[PDB]
Amino acid sequence: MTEYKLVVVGAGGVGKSALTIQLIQNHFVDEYDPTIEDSYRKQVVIDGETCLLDILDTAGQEEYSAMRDQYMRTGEGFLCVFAINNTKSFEDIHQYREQIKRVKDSDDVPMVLVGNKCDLAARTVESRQAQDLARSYGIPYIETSAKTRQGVEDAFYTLVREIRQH
Ligand SMILES: Nc1nc2c(ncn2[C@@H]2O[C@H](COP(=O)(O)OP(=O)(O)NP(=O)(O)O)[C@@H](O)[C@H]2O)c(=O)[nH]1
Ligand SMILES: [Ca+2]
Ligand SMILES: [Ca+2]
Ligand SMILES: [Mg+2]
Ligand SMILES: [Mg+2]
Repeated sequence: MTEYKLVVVGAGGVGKSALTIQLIQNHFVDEYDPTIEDSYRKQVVIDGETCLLDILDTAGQEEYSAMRDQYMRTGEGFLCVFAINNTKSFEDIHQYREQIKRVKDSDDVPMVLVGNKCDLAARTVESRQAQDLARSYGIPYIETSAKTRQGVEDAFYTLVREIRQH
């Protein structure tokens, strides 16, 4: 019936769960409960097509990342998330993309680079820097706030649109 399997990856605390929950459930999770591996499913219309989104929300914490690779293996597209006030999370993106390519055994995997927490003012990653990283990967860069919902739908729907280009 047209199902897209989306996987959200990135460092601990960047807002993977908050983004996914904002998308699927329309509220902001203020507290920080580290994730192991969670999944969500939602039927949505995207560009006139009724489809099923299966979204896997993965662990960013090393301690909780036990079998992440096995969950990533099934994904059709990946949201690579960093936080714009967390320079290390941005620098980590390289490692997530490499892990994705490893598990998919391919150098051509649909992805979108996401800079989250754009509502926050302690920015240490400038838009241009992230744009350049995404350009080097040949993927879109989109900024989001799980708190205000800005860009949230756009990031996930953009990933669906990347998968359709595959
Ligand atoms: N201001 C603001 N806070 C955010 C945003 N997204 C997430 N947060 C906050 O950041 C914290 C971590 O969010 P969370 O979604 O749990 O991060 P995670 O990437 O899923 N963590 P983990 O990898 O451990 O599962 C929470 O306190 C959450 O409210 C955002 O866009 N803006
Ligand atoms: Ca809340
Ligand atoms: Ca492999
Ligand atoms: Mg989480
Ligand atoms: Mg700088």
